Amino acid sequence: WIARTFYDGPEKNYEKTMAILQIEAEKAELRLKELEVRRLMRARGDGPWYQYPTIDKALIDHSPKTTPDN
Amino acid sequence: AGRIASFLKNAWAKEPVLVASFAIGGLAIILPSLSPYTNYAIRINRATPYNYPVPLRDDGNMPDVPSHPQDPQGPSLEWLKNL
Ligand SMILES: CCCCCCCCCCCCCCCCC[C@@H](O)O[C@H](CO[C@H](O)CCCCCCCCCCCCCCC)COP(=O)(O)OCC[N+](C)(C)C
Ligand SMILES: CCCCCCCC/C=C\CCCCCCCC(=O)O[C@H](COC(=O)CCCCCCC/C=C/CCCCCCCC)COP(=O)(O)OCCN
Repeated sequence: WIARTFYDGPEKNYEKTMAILQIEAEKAELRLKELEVRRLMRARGDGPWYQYPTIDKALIDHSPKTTPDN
Repeated sequence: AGRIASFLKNAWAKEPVLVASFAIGGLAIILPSLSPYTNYAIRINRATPYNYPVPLRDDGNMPDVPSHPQDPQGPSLEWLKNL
């Protein structure tokens, strides 16, 4: 009676644990991957991250400048 | 109406210098936006050649660009002579 009215079967807890373990394992591997990706982008600068501004080339004036040699 | 004229008349007495200064400053602020010769001053400034006019390499597609200074096309300064 106690088992019937207060508790559930073992399969429920077993499969809930399986799902929880999957979630945590993927989170751990994602954390490692993100750390490595951040390190690579900060070192190489070719990624979307750690992009530091440079001078906009639309500011340059391309006209004759009173002297032939610029 | 009456109050403003009374104020201006009271200022023109015992304070004529301030009245004159404010009138002259307001005229300086207002008149240039109404004068027709301000655009003439702008045109005169744009017509003063400080730099060498660098020629364009011709490609056969500029009817409006002269080949010689004597050629009719190009900006003219007859209006400036007229002034
Ligand atoms: C001879 C008898 C021998 C056995 C004695 C049994 C004693 C029972 C009282 C002790 C209870 C222990 C604590 C249990 C708390 C948790 C129970 C909880 O899990 O059950 C919930 C229900 O909780 C109960 O309603 C709590 C009962 C609280 C009262 C206990 C008895 C004493 C109450 C005294 C009140 C006095 C008031 C003043 C009177 C004047 C519903 O659970 P649920 O999450 O759906 O479960 C899903 C699985 N299902 C679907 C199979 C169920
Ligand atoms: C919007 C244009 C502005 C630019 C033009 C002005 C350039 C320079 C003028 C401004 C300089 C600063 C002015 C500071 C004003 C001080 C006023 C003041 O408090 O002094 C009064 C003196 O004068 C006054 O009463 C206050 C101002 C009264 C009104 C003055 C003229 C207001 C506008 C008049 C002209 C309006 C527009 C022109 C129309 C003219 C008519 C054709 C008190 O005298 P005290 O020295 O303190 O002596 C105390 C003991 N008696």
